Amino acid sequence: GNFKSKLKKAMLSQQITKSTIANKMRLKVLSAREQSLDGIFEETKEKLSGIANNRDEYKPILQSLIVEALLKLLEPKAIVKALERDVDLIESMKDDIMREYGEKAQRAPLEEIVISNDYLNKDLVSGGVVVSNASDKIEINNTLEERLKLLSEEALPAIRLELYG
Amino acid sequence: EQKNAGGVGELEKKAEAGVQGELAEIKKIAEKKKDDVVKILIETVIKPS
Amino acid sequence: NTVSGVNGPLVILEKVKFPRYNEIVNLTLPDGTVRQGQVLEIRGDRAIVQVFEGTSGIDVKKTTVEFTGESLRIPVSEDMLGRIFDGSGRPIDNGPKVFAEDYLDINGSPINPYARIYPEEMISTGVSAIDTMNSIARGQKIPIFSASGLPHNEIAAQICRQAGLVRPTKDVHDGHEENFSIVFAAMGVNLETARFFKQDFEENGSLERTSLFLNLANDPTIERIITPRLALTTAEYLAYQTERHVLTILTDMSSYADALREVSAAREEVPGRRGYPGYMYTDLSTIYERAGRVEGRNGSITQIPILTMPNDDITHPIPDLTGYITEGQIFVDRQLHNKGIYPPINVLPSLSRLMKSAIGEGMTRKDHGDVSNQLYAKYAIGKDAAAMKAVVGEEALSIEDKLSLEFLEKFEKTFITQGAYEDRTVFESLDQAWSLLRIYPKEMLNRISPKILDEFY
Amino acid sequence: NTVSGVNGPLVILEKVKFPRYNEIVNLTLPDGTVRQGQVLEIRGDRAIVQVFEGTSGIDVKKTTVEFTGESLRIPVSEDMLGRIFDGSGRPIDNGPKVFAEDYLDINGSPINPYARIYPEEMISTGVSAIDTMNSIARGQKIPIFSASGLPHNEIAAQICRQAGLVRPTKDVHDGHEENFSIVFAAMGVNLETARFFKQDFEENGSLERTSLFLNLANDPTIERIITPRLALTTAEYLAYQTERHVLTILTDMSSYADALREVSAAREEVPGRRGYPGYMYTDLSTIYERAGRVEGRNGSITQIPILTMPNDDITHPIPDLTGYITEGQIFVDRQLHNKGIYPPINVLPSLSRLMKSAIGEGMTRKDHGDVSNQLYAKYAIGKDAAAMKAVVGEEALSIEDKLSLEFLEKFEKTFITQGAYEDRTVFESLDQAWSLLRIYPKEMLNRISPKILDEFY
Amino acid sequence: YGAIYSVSGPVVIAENMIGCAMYELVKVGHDNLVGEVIRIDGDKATIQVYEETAGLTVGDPVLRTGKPLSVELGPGLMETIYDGIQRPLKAIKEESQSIYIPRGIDTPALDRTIKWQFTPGKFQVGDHISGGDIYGSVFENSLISSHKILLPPRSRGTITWIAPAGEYTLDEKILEVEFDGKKSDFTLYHTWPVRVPRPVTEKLSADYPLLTGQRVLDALFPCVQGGTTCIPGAFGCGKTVISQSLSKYSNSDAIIYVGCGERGNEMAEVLMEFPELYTEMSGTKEPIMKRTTLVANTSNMPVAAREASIYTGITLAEYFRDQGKNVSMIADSSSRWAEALREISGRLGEMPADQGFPAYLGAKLASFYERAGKAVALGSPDRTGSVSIVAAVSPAGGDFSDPVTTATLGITQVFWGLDKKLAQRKHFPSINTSVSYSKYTNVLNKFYDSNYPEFPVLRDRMKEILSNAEELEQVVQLVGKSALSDSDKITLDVATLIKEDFLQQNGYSTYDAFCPIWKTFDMMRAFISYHDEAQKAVANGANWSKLADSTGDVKHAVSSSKFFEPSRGEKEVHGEFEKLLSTMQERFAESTD
Repeated sequence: GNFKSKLKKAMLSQQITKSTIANKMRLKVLSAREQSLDGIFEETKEKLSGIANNRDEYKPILQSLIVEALLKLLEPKAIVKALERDVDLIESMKDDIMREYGEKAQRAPLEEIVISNDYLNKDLVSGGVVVSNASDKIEINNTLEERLKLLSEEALPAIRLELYG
Repeated sequence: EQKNAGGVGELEKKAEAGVQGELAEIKKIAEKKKDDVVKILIETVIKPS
Repeated sequence: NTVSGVNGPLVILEKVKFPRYNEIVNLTLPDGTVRQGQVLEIRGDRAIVQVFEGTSGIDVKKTTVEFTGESLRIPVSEDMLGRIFDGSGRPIDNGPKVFAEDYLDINGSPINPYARIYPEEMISTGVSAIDTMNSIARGQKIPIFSASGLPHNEIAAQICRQAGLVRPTKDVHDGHEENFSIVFAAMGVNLETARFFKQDFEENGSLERTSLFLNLANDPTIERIITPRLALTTAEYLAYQTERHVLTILTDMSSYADALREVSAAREEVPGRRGYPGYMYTDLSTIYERAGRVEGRNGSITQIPILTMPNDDITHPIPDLTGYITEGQIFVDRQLHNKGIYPPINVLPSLSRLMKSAIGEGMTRKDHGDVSNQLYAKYAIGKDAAAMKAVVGEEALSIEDKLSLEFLEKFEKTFITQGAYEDRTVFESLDQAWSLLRIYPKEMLNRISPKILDEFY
Repeated sequence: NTVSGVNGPLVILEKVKFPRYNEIVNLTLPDGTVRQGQVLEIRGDRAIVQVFEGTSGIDVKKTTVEFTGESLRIPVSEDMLGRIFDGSGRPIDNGPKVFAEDYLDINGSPINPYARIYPEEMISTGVSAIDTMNSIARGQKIPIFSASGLPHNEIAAQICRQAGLVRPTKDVHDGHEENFSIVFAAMGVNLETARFFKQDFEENGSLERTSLFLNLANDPTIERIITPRLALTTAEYLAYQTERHVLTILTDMSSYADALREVSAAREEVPGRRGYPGYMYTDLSTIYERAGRVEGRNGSITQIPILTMPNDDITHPIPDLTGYITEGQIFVDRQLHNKGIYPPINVLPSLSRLMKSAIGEGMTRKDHGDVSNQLYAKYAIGKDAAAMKAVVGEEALSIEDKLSLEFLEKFEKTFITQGAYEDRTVFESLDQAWSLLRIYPKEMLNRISPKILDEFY
Repeated sequence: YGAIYSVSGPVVIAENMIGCAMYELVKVGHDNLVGEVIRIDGDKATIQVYEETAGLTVGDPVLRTGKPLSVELGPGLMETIYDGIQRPLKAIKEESQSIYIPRGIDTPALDRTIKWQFTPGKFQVGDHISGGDIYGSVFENSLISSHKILLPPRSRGTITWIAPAGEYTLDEKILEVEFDGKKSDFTLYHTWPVRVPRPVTEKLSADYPLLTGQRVLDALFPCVQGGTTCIPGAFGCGKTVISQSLSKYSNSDAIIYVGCGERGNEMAEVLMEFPELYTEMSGTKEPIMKRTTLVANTSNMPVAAREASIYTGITLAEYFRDQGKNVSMIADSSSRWAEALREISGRLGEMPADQGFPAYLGAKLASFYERAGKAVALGSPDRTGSVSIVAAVSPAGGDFSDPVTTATLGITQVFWGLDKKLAQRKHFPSINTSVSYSKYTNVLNKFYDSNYPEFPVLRDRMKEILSNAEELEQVVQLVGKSALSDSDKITLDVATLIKEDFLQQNGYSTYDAFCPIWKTFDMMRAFISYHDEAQKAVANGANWSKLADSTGDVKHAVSSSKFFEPSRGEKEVHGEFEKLLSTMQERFAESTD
């Protein structure tokens, strides 16, 4: 009787190990699959800051990040919070934005872009801007990390089809 | 039980040998398509989505 | 925008009108914690959200809202077995990550392709009372009706574990040719329960066999409703894309129904019969519609939902509704459990109306269905006689009644009594069943066709 | 300003925020009628008043308001004893009022000092059947559960009148030395019933010892729910300040519960089962908070409420919830009333929760518990014996049944049947017990210690 | 800060309330009454105020406390009587000349007069310390483990200031923690909102029992720490007794007693009795009360405190579980906690579900059960502690078919059926083998078999014997006992000894209601050896009358088994049982031949 229970018991300990080997492999694989994806993602936001820090190349990109957000915004005044290096770039293209918005809306032209005295971090944001409401209720985070991360949701199956398909 | 005292040695040997080759190819195939995906990611970002 | 107010699981947002129905939003708490919810109602310049996670701590202008701008879809992959997930669209257990190759909707029609051809392949549980009296098919839906004095978890696990050993014996017979996958989802049950289940699956085989979704009772009702939906996406992908038979064990189904009940109480929605929603029919349906053979016709999703009845009544709204929808009924009895029968399944009201779809004949006998009907009929008479034995005594009961009282006792104690790991093949069960029939004479077995009785006795 | 409108007894006045909660306001009509109200609710730019005086004939443009500046409190004095009042504390004795030594809050009381030393000492009522079987301790909540096939009110006069005359019989045992007062509240009483109580207390010489509040079944509901609140406060002032035992008799609890159903839908809230509020409980609890021994540990507020069910309906929320707070109940039989046994109370479904610990000493015996057991068991067998006799005959009846047959008639005609001015303490009850029991042999009396028995058989 | 818009009943709405959370503790008026915001519509916050909102005009100020309503967890819990939201009743007795707390009187949750001796841990400044790690301890008990002070859960950092050994007040700071500037100061207690479960390293299933010290609990179906259990109600003529006895006889490290919404006679009895009674393991300093921390609510206390009652108790239990202790949460009754929900719903205007009880009921019970259980305690060297919930569920419709009972039994894995007729005759406890079950049986029986008892053999056999006895008793009524064999008569004879000794125990004597878990196993051993031998001997040629005269002395001993002392040399091996076994074997040769 009690033989049969010690006979099962050792065959149970046998399959707890077959199972733990099998789990350490999916764990090594999964965390390796992610380590690679987080080094692809890493290189892209390093490459992007180098693009952002040459101002003249960042200039049409930024124009477009704003126009995009503004059409989801749908207010005549947007408050833009920026880095201390991009406030100078926004300033030198406010008219172009309000033009460019007008041509891509049928709502009304944008009245004003507000350069605020509060700014985004530089040790927490690499570059990019937060375009916000008139009273700062809802914001379209068109920062480099946030865009890269949301983009990650949709990048992941694409990257999976070309890499393992 | 001896298949379970010697099975703790085997707890890592068969776990390691099981993906010894696969972790070398995952890291290999990444370094190729790294650059190729990074251009796509950059592109999606500097395109208004 | 920002939270206007909060009334229970409903959250009042003052916002702007661009959001779409069930578009994800993330609530940013002043703690800097983000929790997810989806808009249940949208109106002009405002929303009502139900938040999955939490239901308290939600502020006003110190809190903020951010839009995801994707209505909820579940990230489905086919590498999901062995991998630990949490009932929330991601693991909060720190288990192996989900990945996505498709994101599929839980609305109840993503691309849904189901039965234009009914189940014909038999799938066995290794348990005679299940298999012989009711039968289980490659699309069959069978509710386990359980109680507050039965141990629901022990039977749930029992059916699943023994159906994994039988199912490859059936693969060799050519009842199957495709994989078996288990999808186990536990939603809002105790810690004690959750732990137990995982331990059971390991002993029998492994946990590589099954995929686990774990949801804790302390997590809200809103979480609980999404938990089976996550199971459905898992199963539909596996059947569709990789022609696998998927077996879903959905525990506890009653847990899910109480949740529905809570979002009509703390809503202004007027409920129907016995305080259970009026739109309760639709909520339950969503789970049950997404069943049957999946396109290619080598894939399938087969369902065994697990219901625990709280009052143990058959006038309670949950058991009744479920029964009309499902292809079979399996009733598990407290009185058998007490007596020392394991499994303690009473077949007195266990019935399938889609009995033909349920049985097999190309990997099971043709005689299987004929014997089962006779058995059920003879069990029932044996129960009518049992009540009469208590009343009348043996002081007026007839010659015929006496055979039926013996049959009842032999039937409980041999057929329904099986070891904890003892699995019976469907063919062996017939032999057992034939032993049960064999004590009655050829004039009592008169209802059955002459051909079958002279052939096999 | 003016009265904005009236809907029901609810008066909507257009005023800023000027009255505090529960502040009395005086609605001045110019037609020789001044009316008072209490703000029931205060809201922004409006207040909802229910008037103490009338309910209809209010102007919506000619009314003017004055603020009293005093929230509702009861003027409590002790020269209140020996006087008849109405439901708002105004005298119907006629002649100048008694006024206050204090104004004490009625709302839940401004100091609440009630028991965390459980009830000790015995309280007698004056009836053997209540005292021995259903013993009441100082500050213990035991109600009388009654029905509509009985005059519930008569039986209530009887307990009140005969209570606190027991206290001098106890002074001779030297169990008491403290002054006893009695507080009486009549709710929803008829004129004729009302006068009956006043005249009975007057005979006994108990009128001087009691204050009576009458709220008639024709006066506002708000006035009627206030009636017990005023009574619970008088009893408390006497318990605390002057270290007295006060017994408060609250009849009729159904009138009070009914009144609450009228104000349920008066309010903008939604009721519970059978139309009776789900917050009926909250209200009842307010009564009960004032109940128990006061801190000082020689004064108490003892409470006997009378609740009438329609036909012993336990489907009704009222006995099921009220019965939970309280510690036992006294059930009255219609079957005994019909026979013509009066009082017609049956002691067998009746209970006192803690009965060996609901007595004291020097005013009880320690033999109290032993006799309660004997009395009970023989009366029950006797109930069985009556039914038995009818089937079997007398020419086949058992010798034990004969003793039980006699016991049934003597327990009813000695212990239960007694006069309208008879008075009883535990010693008197106890002598009558032994004469019923004497008839049984000692070997049938075995729930009793051999010590006690050899002395009192 | 806010201004009162309306007071409609005890519900008060206030405008101009921004950054108002949805569990936010607020103080209403000039008086500072306790309230909490259930709901928010717009600018206006809807508050349930638990204290009388009499004298409160519209326009009084509403002051946020700036944080949810929390409970304090730290030194000086034991030997204190509390409210449902933890407010010392004892402290009101000193000040106010009141038992209860009257409106406009609030006080802090822990006393600040009392000072406790703080001892540092194994961490010093400059060490990184993590959530739940043992930072220090306070010792103020000698009978049980005391209050070991943890770093607050979900809090990490490097310790700037660790106060050295000495006496500090509960109020006073003893820690500053460096985590993004000064993280805050912390004190000897920690605050935790009670409608949030406390974390632990991980939760496990239960497997580990402890001394219950009531024979019937262990014997009929074992009592486990980290369990879920239903006990029937009786409304203080049966309920009170079993509760008082479970607190006294169980030598679990702590016991947390919660009275959800009781008569007030029961609350009064538990407080006076605890210092008065003696420990069953030795020690004075108010014996049982020193191990006890009490939350005691009568139905008269505010309704939010009645609803809150179990939540605060459960947080308390959970706090001690991280110290590594075994706790009994004895909660009485859930039907009374449920009654509060019903009341609070009608006041809000919430629409409930069946029998007037809301729908928040079934999910709140499920959430509640899971907080209780066994877990490996949080803190760096790790210990094991447990939280075992035994919750009474009384009549709430006059039946047990009402929503509260039916919901709980389902989540619950254990039911113990008190018997009314025996209870009215004052045998406590007297559990019926017919209605009762434990689904914990299997795992536990294996646990005791490991430890040293023959427990699986004896427990299973105990049940079968009694079940069998009802069925044989019927054959005696209708056919007659004389036509039945000696074997059957014996089956009944043995069942009567099992019934008399275990089941009919009297919790009014300690040589009849206190015996250790081993002692209880030794008695049961004794009866089983006799059953087998008695059936063996009648088969080899003996009769019922013959058998009875022959067994004699061993039969008399087994009858007298309960009267014996908890020790005889040890309280784990009772020498008188071990030698009894020999006298039985010697007796069986004689009797049979």
